[PDB]
Amino acid sequence: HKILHRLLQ
Amino acid sequence: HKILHRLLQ
Amino acid sequence: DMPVERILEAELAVEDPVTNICQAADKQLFTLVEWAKRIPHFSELPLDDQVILLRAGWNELLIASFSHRSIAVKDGILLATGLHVHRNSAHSAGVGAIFDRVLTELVSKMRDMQMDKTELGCLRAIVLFNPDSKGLSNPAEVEALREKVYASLEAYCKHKYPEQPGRFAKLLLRLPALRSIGLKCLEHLFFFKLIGDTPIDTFLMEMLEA
Amino acid sequence: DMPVERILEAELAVEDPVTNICQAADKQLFTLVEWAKRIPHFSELPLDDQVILLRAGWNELLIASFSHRSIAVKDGILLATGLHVHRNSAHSAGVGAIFDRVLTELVSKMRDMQMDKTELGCLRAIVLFNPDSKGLSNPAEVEALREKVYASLEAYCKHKYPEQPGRFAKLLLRLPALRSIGLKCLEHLFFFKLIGDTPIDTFLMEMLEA
Ligand SMILES: Cc1cc2c(cc1-n1nnc3cc(C(=O)O)ccc31)C(C)(C)CCC2(C)C
Ligand SMILES: Cc1cc2c(cc1-n1nnc3cc(C(=O)O)ccc31)C(C)(C)CCC2(C)C
Ligand SMILES: [Ca+2]
Ligand SMILES: [Ca+2]
Repeated sequence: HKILHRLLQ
Repeated sequence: HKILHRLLQ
Repeated sequence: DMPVERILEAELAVEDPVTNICQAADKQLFTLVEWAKRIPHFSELPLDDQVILLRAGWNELLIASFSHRSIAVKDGILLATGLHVHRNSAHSAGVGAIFDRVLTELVSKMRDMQMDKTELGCLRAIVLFNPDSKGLSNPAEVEALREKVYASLEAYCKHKYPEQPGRFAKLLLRLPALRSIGLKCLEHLFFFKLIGDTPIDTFLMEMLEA
Repeated sequence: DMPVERILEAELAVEDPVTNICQAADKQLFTLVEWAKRIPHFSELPLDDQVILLRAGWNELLIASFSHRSIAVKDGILLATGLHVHRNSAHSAGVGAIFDRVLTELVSKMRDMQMDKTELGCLRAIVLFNPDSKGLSNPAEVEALREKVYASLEAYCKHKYPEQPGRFAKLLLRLPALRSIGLKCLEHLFFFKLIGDTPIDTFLMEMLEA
């Protein structure tokens, strides 16, 4: 979920 | 489909 | 024409735990054919198409029925044979995950909105009249019958539950969950059949044939 | 509040063949996050829940988009990368059956009813706000947002297409097919990942992690 978290910030 | 056909008649 | 009265009539007219569950499903497959014959215009479709619709839809149709039957059961389902299956027993048999999905996505949601038997019958007739079923001789006639059902369901909801304008859409939006749970149920059943350690009666077994 | 205008705005703001398809899906996963942030109130959910909804829904969300993008393609789909995939090429790659399901159950049906971009956006927001997604911190708030979307969609359909009273229900009744096709798509992808013969880029690969 690393990329997803970064993009949601 | 043998039982199904018989029951639909 | 598609009167909700006749659809409710069809519902009323038909009213190892995994071994118990399979026995109940086989019993209810016979009753499912009788139910389908009582849904307006089903019997007028070509015999080939009636076969296709029931083979495509039987698992979703039976899951919808036993889920609604179980609204007054705590953490479990009521089988057509009269027995309960509690979620602990389902877990103890190796099918806990899909059982919990039935309780959470279907039974509890049917209970919370107090889905009634006319609505259940209409949802099942929508499932029955599935125009995407492969091999249908006239998909357009099946879609037309589906449209008559949900037109009648919407008028019924708006009249009986005028304070809930979203109730019609809320009913239809249980169908994706029903589809997903039904597919997972079929995968389990094909696996039980493969392993050979679970008695499967003749009509359920026929539904699992090619 | 859930204005269809802002939902259409989100759609507009973001506007081996299997290797091509996976590349297009990975590209569109980045765009999907941007779309979701533009759906009213999504960004206000807890970060954990936003993650759950996008991980649960990404495949159905992307399938809905490329299917609608493909309405003017004959027997094929238009990829986000600009390439077509024709059904013969899909068949030639070993994925003919599920590809045909996309064409028959989604693209052709979107084309036949001329589904418009506001309706597509609302259907996708309904899929996004999936209150059955496991692990949500507040399922009721997600269901409430789903209800606001389909309330707005229904008013939009009734105003723009008054001659089609069944159009709202017809839209929602594509969601079971979308769910089934999405599940089958995921099974193929997990198999491609297992075999190791298909390049899978970083964001698509992350979506396939536990
Ligand atoms: C046939 C069947 C199997 C399963 C389940 C349910 C069924 N089915 N299918 N049709 C049924 C019909 C009834 C009934 O009417 O009582 C009960 C169970 C039924 C659940 C989801 C409860 C657990 C998972 C397994 C695969 C054991
Ligand atoms: C990722 C993906 C896989 C497949 C398919 C589709 C996709 N996906 N998933 N998201 C996508 C997004 C796009 C796109 O926006 O162009 C294209 C294909 C996409 C189909 C159903 C077309 C064929 C079957 C396989 C498994 C190859
Ligand atoms: Ca499978
Ligand atoms: Ca599977």
